[PDB]
Amino acid sequence: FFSCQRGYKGVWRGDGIMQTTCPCGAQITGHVKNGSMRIVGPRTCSNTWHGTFPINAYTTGPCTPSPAPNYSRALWRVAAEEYVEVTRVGDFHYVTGMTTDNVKCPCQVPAPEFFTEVDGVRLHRYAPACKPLLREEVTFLVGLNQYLVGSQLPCEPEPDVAV
Amino acid sequence: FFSCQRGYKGVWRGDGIMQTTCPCGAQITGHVKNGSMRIVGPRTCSNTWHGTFPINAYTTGPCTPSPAPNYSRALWRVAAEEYVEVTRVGDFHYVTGMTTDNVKCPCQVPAPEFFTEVDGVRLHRYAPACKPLLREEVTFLVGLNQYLVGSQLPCEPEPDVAV
Ligand SMILES: [Zn+2]
Ligand SMILES: [Zn+2]
Repeated sequence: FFSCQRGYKGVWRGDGIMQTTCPCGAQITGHVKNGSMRIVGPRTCSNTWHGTFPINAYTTGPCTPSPAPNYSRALWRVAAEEYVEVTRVGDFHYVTGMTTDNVKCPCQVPAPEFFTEVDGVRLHRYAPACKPLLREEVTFLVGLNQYLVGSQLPCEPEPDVAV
Repeated sequence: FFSCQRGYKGVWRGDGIMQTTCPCGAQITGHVKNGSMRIVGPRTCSNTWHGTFPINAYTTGPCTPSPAPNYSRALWRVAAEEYVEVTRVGDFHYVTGMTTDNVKCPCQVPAPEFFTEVDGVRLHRYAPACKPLLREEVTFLVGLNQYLVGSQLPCEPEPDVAV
């Protein structure tokens, strides 16, 4: 079969029993109580050993992923098949990449749970493949304004010169 | 729907037609002439846009991946289902992680093609699931000698500090 999917491990919102299937074919069960998920799976799957849960189109359950705000990068789906990469520096966020040049984009990042992917871990059951990320000489649209790649999001207060 | 696997892109040894399948379901064909690969795949698969080839148990064909030596890290299968992580610094290699404590390991690294994984890109058609990498207070073996995780391979000239 295929290699195992890099699973998610962190706080979950709402309790219950989560179900999913890893690309290696293994079925993984996550019992969520008080925000913590206990993993049950085959010794054959990597997620079992890491105590992680691979979120797929195969994932089932009532609980929701609740990622920590201190990620490095995230994949943000700003259209049905288009993404933008969000790089985090301290309290600020910068659009460091885009699947297409001139993609429209919101002026504020959402909560981590709204990202399709965070530091390599998928969080959504629905995720279109991600075309190559364009990180230079391209721009994104926030309303009617244009911003060169690498620009922090428009509605974010600029970092003062305190160092 | 599963995420696309990160595919290999680089020199191959031996010419012929390579065939494989991405976890996303896409069939991918790689045409190799003079160690170079032309990719034929669906616009729906990430490997198609990157012009990469996902090596799996579903991989078929006469060619062998021929990775570059300037890699940073790599998974080295040193048992049926055990791994050691290799980090490279210049011309030196260090066992920077392991699947289970006290794994017997060779004294020097092989050509990159013998690594199950190189910088997150699978190279082997056969790759058991990799358990969490123990990177602290654990040791590995080389013949009859024990080494603390982090030490460079015994059969390599040990450089001076500050070098
Ligand atoms: Zn698995
Ligand atoms: Zn694919």
